Amino acid sequence: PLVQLAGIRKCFDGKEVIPQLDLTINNGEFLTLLGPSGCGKTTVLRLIAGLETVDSGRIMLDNEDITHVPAENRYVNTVFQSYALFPHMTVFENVAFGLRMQKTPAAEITPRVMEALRMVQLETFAQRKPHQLSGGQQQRVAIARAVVNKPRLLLLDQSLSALDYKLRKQMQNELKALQRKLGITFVFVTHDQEEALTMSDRIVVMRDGRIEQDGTPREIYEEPKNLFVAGFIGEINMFNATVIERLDEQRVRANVEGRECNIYVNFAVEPGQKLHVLLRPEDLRVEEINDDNHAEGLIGYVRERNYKGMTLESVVELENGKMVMVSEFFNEDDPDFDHSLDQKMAINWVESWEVVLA
Amino acid sequence: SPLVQLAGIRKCFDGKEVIPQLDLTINNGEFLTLLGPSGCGKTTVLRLIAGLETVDSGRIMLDNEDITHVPAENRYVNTVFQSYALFPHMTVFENVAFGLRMQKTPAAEITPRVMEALRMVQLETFAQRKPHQLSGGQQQRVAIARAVVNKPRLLLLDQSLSALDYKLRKQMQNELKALQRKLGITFVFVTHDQEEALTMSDRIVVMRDGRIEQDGTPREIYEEPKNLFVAGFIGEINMFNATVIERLDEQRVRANVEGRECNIYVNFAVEPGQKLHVLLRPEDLRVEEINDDNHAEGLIGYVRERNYKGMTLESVVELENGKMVMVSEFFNEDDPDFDHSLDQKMAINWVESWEVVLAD
Amino acid sequence: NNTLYFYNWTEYVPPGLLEQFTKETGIKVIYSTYESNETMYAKLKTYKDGAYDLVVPSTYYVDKMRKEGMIQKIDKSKLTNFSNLDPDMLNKPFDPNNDYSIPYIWGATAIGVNGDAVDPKSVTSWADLWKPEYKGSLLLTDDAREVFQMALRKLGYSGNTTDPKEIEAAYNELKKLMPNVAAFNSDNPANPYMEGEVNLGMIWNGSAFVARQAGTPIDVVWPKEGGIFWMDSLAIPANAKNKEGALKLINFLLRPDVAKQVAETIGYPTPNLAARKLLSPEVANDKTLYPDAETIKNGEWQNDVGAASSIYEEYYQKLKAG
Amino acid sequence: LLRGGFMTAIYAYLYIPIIILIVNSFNSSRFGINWQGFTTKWYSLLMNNDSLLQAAQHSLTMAVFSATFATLIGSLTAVALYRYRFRGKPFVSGMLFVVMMSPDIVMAISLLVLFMLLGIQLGFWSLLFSHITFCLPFVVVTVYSRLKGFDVRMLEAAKDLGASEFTILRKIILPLAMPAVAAGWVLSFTLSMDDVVVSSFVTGPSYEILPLKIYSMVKVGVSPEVNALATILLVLSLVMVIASQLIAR
Amino acid sequence: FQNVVIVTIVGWLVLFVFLPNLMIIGTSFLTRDDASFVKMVFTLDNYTRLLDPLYFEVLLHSLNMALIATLACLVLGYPFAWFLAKLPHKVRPLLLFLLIVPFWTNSLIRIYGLKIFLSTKGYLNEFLLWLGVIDTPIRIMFTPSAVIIGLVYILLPFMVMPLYSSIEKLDKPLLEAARDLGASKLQTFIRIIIPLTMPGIIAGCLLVMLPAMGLFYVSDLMGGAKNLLIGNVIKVQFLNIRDWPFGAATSITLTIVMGLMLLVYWRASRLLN
Repeated sequence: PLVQLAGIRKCFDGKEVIPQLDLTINNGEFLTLLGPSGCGKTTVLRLIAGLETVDSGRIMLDNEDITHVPAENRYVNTVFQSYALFPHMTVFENVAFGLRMQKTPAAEITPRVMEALRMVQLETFAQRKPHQLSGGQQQRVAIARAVVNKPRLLLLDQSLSALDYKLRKQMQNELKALQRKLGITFVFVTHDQEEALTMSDRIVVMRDGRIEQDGTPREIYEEPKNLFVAGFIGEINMFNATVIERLDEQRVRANVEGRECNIYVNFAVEPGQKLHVLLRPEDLRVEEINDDNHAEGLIGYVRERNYKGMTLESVVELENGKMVMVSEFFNEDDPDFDHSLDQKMAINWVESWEVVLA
Repeated sequence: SPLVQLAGIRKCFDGKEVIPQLDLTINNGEFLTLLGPSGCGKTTVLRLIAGLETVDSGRIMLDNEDITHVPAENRYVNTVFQSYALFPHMTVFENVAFGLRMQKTPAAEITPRVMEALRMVQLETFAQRKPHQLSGGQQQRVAIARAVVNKPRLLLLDQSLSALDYKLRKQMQNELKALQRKLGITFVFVTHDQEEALTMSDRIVVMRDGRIEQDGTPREIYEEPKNLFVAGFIGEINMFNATVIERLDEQRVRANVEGRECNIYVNFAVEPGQKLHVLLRPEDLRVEEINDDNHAEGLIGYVRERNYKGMTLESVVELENGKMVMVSEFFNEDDPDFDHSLDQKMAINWVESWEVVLAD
Repeated sequence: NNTLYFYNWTEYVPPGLLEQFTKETGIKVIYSTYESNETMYAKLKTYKDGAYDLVVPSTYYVDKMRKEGMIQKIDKSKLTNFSNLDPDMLNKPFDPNNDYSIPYIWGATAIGVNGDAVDPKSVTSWADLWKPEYKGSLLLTDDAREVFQMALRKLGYSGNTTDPKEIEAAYNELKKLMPNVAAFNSDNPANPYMEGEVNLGMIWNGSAFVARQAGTPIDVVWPKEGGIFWMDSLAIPANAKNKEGALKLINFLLRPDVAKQVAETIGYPTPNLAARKLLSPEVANDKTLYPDAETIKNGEWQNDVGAASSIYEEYYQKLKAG
Repeated sequence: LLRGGFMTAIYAYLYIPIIILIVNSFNSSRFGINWQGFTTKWYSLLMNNDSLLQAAQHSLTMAVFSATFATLIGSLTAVALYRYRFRGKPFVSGMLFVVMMSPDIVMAISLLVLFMLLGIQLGFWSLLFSHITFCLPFVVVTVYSRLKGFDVRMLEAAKDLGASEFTILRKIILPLAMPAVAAGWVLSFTLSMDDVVVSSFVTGPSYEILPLKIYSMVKVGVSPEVNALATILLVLSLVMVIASQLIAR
Repeated sequence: FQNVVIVTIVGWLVLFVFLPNLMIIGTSFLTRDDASFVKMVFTLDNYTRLLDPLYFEVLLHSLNMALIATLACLVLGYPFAWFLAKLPHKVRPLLLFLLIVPFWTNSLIRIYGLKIFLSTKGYLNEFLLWLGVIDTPIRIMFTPSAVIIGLVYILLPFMVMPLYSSIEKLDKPLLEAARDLGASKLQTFIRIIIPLTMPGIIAGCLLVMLPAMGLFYVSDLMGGAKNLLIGNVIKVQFLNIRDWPFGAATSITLTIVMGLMLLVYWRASRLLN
């Protein structure tokens, strides 16, 4: 363990933002905190960094208590959303600030700064003020400033949010490679789902100052734990179910949205219980019906279609009046296929690729 | 059916030529999107149509009436801006009714129209609440309502939905498509995003340095690229270099693509020894991982990254050449779950006749 | 029903006097103040042609101001109160027939001292001020003639001198007194005494009266080298609009009752013989306001110099900057 | 705290002489060094003082006129800068900054020589022009900084909706600017009240104003009518600040 | 209209601001005359008289008394504006407004009031007498100290307002970022806060030092004979002695300082943007 948190509380203007948190951070992992806007991720990041002081609890770093050490003495460095980047100093002095303030002997400042600038591909822009660089280069200067001091934990805070949609794809992989090459923990704060899924090795999902789920992306996307998590990342379809009778230990009989078929369930039920049915849009099969044979699935309709390039996404409406939003792929046996509007449809899923909740 | 016709527009600003020479036609009842890199002159075209700038040579036509020198006060065109351009001291009702008041509408007809315009956009109850008490989405909605109540012939939009978040943007895209279907008037939409261009458009124009590169349906621009820029702009493409050996039959040609020989499909006439460009998408590459010197048909490369997006799995595999190619494979088939290592050795193939070969 | 502009000295008109005049003739009067003769001179030449209606020059400029053409005839028939004035000070060489000025108020200037700090006997002559024991504490008046008719009477000369060798003898000797001056006051030379900052220096006798009618023992010790005497007169500038109004105000200040109400409050000796008698035993008796006939003839009056005016002034303005 | 002690001192330093000119207004000693009882004689003596009342009247009329015209011209200039963008804008901004960073004695002597060469008598008009001249920049800065906090795209949006160039002024720009137009009129009124350096140079005997009359009395230092005239103008100044806020909204 | 507004504003500035300064620089060179105040004859005699030790030690003493007032404003006003920017947002408009209310009382009377408050027999000597701290009074009139106190007392609000904007307009993240990297409260002040706020410091000295050499009534009421400011010299020349060319030649020591301090403002503003 690198950082242990024990019973943290923090209050702001009389309103609570962090009730209780116990969280452990290991050595050499890429951790991400994901949640809705303004849910106390920033406060936890600042407490680890040292820019705020706790009301109760304990923070430990390799078993040395750091609860009341000042911010300028910890070995944790932080990267900001707006790339702090003092405007009146060149890139070289911006990087060398930390070295100068820690009484580094003057013999080695130049090599260390140059190596740190090389880690991020900014060798040539060493004498250029931080207004004649572009956005990405400013991001890189901030990261290099953070890394040169050899910290034990890097905190990134909406690091890549202002950049366009191709530079973000490049820089996510760049950060992923840098983390492996260095060997120290990266804590990341984000509000986007795809970035959290693609860049991380472990996810902690937070809502209003409490931890909801904590695990690797496979676990959170495939086997959620409640309705907030299953619905925060990825689009999800919720179907209301009422149980009729049990068939065996793996299959159960129930009515869902007017049709009565069998749903796989793996917990104890009694007749009359209400259950929740969840399905991802990609795991849901669809087939047009023009003939009079209306069977094998719910009725539905189509109100909207969207050519995604790679995929095709439709919004359907059942007999009740609920949207299901199915997604489809382009295979060899079915290239170029398209829908019309108000085409009567037939919806069915793929036999045990669902999760059912209490 | 012709509605707007740009025939020979020329425009310069600060001694620089921004629109060299542009010929374009806009139909009635459709949904057109102008797409390109930042600062390729989409904004200037939109402004020239709207009336906030004047041309140097050429004529702009609206329903067989020349409007090249009618000010931005008598044209039947309305515009939606990017900062929402809201008057902060007036109420929502006054913001919407401004356009009516400037046209001398009888006092008895104002309120029902304003309430209808607020209703098409779901702001019935916020009629008497000033801005700065509204969220971002609601300011966008009020701007659209302010635009539409005058009954224009063409509603121009300028990067309208960029300041919002993800799910709300994804909702309001469908909202806009529904509105366009209801009203029956042409929508012109300027954007930098590729997915939002493919999702909701019915005709796409791609602009780079003032020239129209291509025009057509989204499937025509994603499946039939005309040059390298269009292929690499929307979506992701894999550029390959190939050299031609000889012909096989009326529809196949031998080639030396990245060091090995493989049958490719080239429709047009080919002579040995020329340079070809083979373009493939991460859509179409099929990859199999080879353990111990078995089934080594195809290119040989090594994996460097692995990115799980929940529905698919992208991996950048680097070839022996040193070339990075993007692979995208899905879980929707009966492969429940899989994952790669960081130095695993892979074989690359692709499905027949799904290539795109370009000359020069 | 017109109005007049009255341009006068600092502390002559007491509050209320001009309010009386209005309710008697219907004329409104606007009032301003001097601090010296050179300031009055410059004002009248910049804003020429009708800026003022009634100046109050000192007698030793009534001759100078005639030839430049800034004073005019005074019609002497409507001035029907002239007789009450003292005939003693009424025919002197500067204005023979009194067609140019009418005497207003005279006065004196001698050493002032504070009893609570300095003994009024330890200083008795002008020369005691040059002592090197009074560095940086001495109030001096701010008139070129007064400051110069003190070194001339110290070395021994006539205060009314027109010789470039005695005036230049004054400067060289009066420039050794500057290491002792702390202020140059000519608006109310009693305030630095009443505030507690200076305790020795030149003082006008009338101003020391006002500080003894309040709480402070300022004693006017006369110097052995003499005493500086002066007189002021009323005049009408050449280009004026209320010609009638200017006369009707001089005719009001020559009345006995008017001239004694002011004379008692300000303590400056009056040249009005008629009102010189109707007075209090503390105003019309004090040795420092109205002196004997032995002291008036031991000091020198301020007479005209002529065209050596500039030499006195030009040396003065270099003495200040030290 | 000692932090509050630092702020307590600076306010006491600035507020002690103000209290003295109020305490000594009701004092009876004509000099003001000590305390000698209570009286209301001085105010009544002021009420009959013709010269000082005329001087105060001239001060008020000049302040009103100068403030009004300066507000109008400066507000229009700020609208011109906010609405349009051209090449000379940084140059004009620098011109205004340099004018505002200018010594007052140099301005006084320069306006004296200018009015002497052309041949205009010193009096009412010269004082008016000088007051407008040194009041403009503050009006310009205030209105422009008020307007700079809003989107400029409103004006294009108004044009697209079918509005003339004059209707934009009445219905959009002017309502957004009134809270700063009023703050400029009051600020201009304040300066023209207590300006001493320029007035001492560029006015004559004809039109006399309060700084000059107070100067003489303060040097002579015998008349506490001055202290009483000061406390009236403070009350009259605090009612305009309050009245402006009600009218501006 | 469109161009009338721009034409009038540049017409006003050319006639009333910039052309008259060239008139003064031009008249610093003509000869004296008793009729038209000038006579069209070119001399350098006016400038040579300034280097006379008689009329040159006055400028040096007038400049020492203006710096010390200006350094006093920085030392006292910088902490005052820094503490005020650390208060609840609901009380700031109260304390700022209570700092501007003195101006509605005439400035010429507030100095006369301060003259009483520091006299030998006035208040603060009798009050501080009977509370046993001094044996004999404190005399601070007619001394260089008196004029400096009067200068600081009037011109202090002109230093707080420019400093207040440039402190309130700092980016908070910049201050937090230095704290992470290992910077104490002293190195944060020397190496970040001072350079970011330098254009606000130079602006203050412009509004304090230049008027401090033109306020002739602090010297009239409180200075005496040995303590003069330049503003007194020009008033004496232009209205009593009536030597306009020498009076104008004195004013140019005041335009030179305006130019040099403005240059530092343009150059120190570019370093930041």
